[PDB]
Amino acid sequence: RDPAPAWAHGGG
Amino acid sequence: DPAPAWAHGGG
Amino acid sequence: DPAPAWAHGGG
Amino acid sequence: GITGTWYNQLGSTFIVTAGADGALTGTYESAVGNAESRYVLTGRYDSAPATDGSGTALGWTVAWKNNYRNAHSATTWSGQYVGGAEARINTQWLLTSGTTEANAWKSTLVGHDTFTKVK
Amino acid sequence: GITGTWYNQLGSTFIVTAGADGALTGTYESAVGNAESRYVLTGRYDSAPATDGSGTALGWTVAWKNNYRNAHSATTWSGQYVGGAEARINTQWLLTSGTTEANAWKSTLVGHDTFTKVKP
Amino acid sequence: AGITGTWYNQLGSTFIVTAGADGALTGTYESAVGNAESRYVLTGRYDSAPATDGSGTALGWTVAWKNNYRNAHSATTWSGQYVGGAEARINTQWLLTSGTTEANAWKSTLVGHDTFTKVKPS
Amino acid sequence: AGITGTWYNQLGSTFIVTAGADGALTGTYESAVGNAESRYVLTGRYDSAPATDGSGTALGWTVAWKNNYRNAHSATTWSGQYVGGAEARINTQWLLTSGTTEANAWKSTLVGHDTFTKVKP
Ligand code: NA
Ligand code: NA
Repeated sequence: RDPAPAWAHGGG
Repeated sequence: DPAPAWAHGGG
Repeated sequence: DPAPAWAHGGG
Repeated sequence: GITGTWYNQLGSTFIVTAGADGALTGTYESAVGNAESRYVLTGRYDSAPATDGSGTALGWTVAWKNNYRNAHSATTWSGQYVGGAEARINTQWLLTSGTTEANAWKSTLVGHDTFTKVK
Repeated sequence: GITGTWYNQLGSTFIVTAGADGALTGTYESAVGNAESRYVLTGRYDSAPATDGSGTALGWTVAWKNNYRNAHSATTWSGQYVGGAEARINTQWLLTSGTTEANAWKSTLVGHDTFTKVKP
Repeated sequence: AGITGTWYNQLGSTFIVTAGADGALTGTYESAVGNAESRYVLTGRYDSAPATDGSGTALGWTVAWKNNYRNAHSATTWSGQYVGGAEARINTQWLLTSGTTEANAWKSTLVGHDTFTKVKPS
Repeated sequence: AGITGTWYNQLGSTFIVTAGADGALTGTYESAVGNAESRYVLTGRYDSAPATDGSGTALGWTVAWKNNYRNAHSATTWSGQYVGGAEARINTQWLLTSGTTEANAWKSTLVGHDTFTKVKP
């Protein structure tokens, strides 16, 4: 689980 | 200052 | 500079 | 609960409308409140937050240009609103200056601030 | 320079307009391109920057709620636009989740990202 | 230097620190929050010859969150300054990084601010 | 642990560290030139028993910017993780705090990031 979309933060 | 000091309470 | 720039990836 | 006026400990005055679309819009100014000290802000907030006492996530930006001054910099505040009798907006901020590439390492200050509904 | 479509290295797609008044508006979405991954952004930029080679200061916010999903969180990006042959936006970000008071100490993540107009 | 002592942050964590003549910080940290129990080793550095113009004393320290009771696979650094006078205080910002996979690295680092005083606040 | 030795950022700024069985990081940080006036003491901590699930090794360190030649009245902390394998790296975020008066404390702390590798550029 993530606290926000990972793609948006340069990750995931 | 790089911006108004009043606008930035804690460092 | 507040510290050596080279140490922080800059300058 | 967000719409209205908020103050930091110095009495700097944050005037915001929280729209039904999730928008934050308003102005930020000094305790004196002269026009030269007033800047536009815009941001976003969670318009359907938890109902359990948790804070409401939000953020906003001020670019430090108005019709009188320009510092070539911008601050973003990231934080949460907590309501009730002693409502608060608790934030951390990043202040980035426009710099040359050689000075970019020292372009961004970090800090914090807390806003309340009374001075 | 700022107005356009920007990408991070994962292909996350930042479609922004820089208005005459200092406004940033637009959307941010995943490389998959689906509506459920698209979010509103708003921010501000210096509309009269220095012209000596310095970058243009700017910031924006996304709250992680759209018509489909809500993470109960918001990210702000603070940074500068660097013009030239390969224009770039370099940012630091803060991601705050709504929390109880007891968990507020661990509410905020920090990181960095860089954007260009070149689709990866 | 004024730094050696037992300090408490706003969450009730306990910071037991010694400042050495050479700029060393040593001691133990006990966190009131997070994946932590009992004491952890800390080390760091401080300015052993601060400015004489009223400025605070710059310092920083690290705790890796491993001891014999648990290992959170994480480390926190506090960066700040000591301010002497009537109500002595250490004001800090901190970064808590967890060991992660590359895919989760984006969410590896929490940030906050702690203020330490000699009083343990409610 | 894979940490002991010399690490370089993109400018070739150079730290030489020992990562002990005690969880200690001890060493020096200096410029690419490496003259004595550029060298500062580094002290920190790392996770000496990291997870075995493909996660990095958490660590952090501090440099106070005082040596025998200069004193900037400031200190930087780096918080990050060591990532082993074919191209080992230490990825960090940092906080640089200056000693300030109370009036200037709001602008005391810079934030940034840096990545270190074993290969001098
Ligand atoms: Na929530
Ligand atoms: Na430790």
